Amino acid sequence: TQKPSLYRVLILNDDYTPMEFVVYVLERFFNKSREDATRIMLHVHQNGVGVCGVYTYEVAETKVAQVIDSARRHQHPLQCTMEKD
Ligand SMILES: [Mg+2]
Repeated sequence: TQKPSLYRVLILNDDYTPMEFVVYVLERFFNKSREDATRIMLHVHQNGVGVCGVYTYEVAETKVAQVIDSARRHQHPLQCTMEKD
């Protein structure tokens, strides 16, 4: 049997990226509702890290890349990474 092997995408808190931009990232790249995006945004602000979604490895890599691309082009240092789920 092929067991599941999925990967969670994380964002890390920083003191520079605006809250509104994080909500945007979550809505756009992780299909979060405004409320759910706000929820995750606040969790990351308070606790340092949060889960954006869980995907197959290649899809997780794609989302991490899209977030970093978007963040840097918007002049924000937002860190996005992935880990085995
Ligand atoms: Mg697990």
